[PDB]
Amino acid sequence: LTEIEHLVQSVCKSYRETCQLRLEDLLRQRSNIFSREEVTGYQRKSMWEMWERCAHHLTEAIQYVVEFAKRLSGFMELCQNDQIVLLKAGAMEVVLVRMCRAYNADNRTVFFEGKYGGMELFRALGCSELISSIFDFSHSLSALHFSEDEIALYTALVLINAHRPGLQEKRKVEQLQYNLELAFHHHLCKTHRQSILAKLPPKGKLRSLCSQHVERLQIFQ
Ligand SMILES: CNC(=O)[C@@H]1CCCN1S(=O)(=O)c1ccc(Cl)c(COc2cccc3c(-n4ccnc4)cc(C(F)(F)F)nc23)c1Cl
Repeated sequence: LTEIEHLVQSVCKSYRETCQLRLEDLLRQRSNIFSREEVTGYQRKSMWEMWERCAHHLTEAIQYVVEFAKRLSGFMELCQNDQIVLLKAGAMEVVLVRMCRAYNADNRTVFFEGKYGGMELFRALGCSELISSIFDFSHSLSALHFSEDEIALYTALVLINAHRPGLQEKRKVEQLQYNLELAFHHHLCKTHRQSILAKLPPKGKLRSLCSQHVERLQIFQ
């Protein structure tokens, strides 16, 4: 009881403290859309330049997720090895989930460098299939109309995953995961939102999208 509802409020607080982007700013900026000439500007950048600027933005978003982990009940009590394994496996997946907040399903645009643009803005990356899959993924997640509280609890579980290969204190991650699931399940049951569980994307889907070009990021500043 009591303890579960306390865990729920602690995870929702850690999340709100560690957002890269205030929801109210993303929503207010939805009318601020890149011009054709601004899009053409992005489409003529070199593949290298466009990967450099996307790598920089991904790194910045990852730092806010590392701060989420630091503030998450139980995380900083796991062994250093397991903290590193969970972040390395989970941090980019949490960025991908956080990005459905910055996605406008009404015109299929995403917040990027101060305005909203469609997937054709990212043409110079030369990975149009991946961009289209990230847009498709965000479209599907946007459709759950997550509360900030639901996003907090869901992203806590994306991170605290006792099946990540290379964990050394597997039983201690399982104990923290189990408490987070009881927290998530209790919140959804109480709000009558338990139908969203069957709509959450498979873990293999988050993996493949978030890791398809990991080796490449190393060569960007
Ligand atoms: C919304 N505001 C922001 O500042 C966002 C939050 C997250 C990143 N920034 S953003 O710059 O504006 C930004 C906003 C929208 C878009 Cl669609 C991109 C582009 O996305 C990606 C492009 C290329 C590769 C991506 C990739 N990846 C890396 C290695 N293998 C896969 C993973 C991811 C993902 F994070 F997992 F989704 N996105 C990727 C960026 Cl960068």
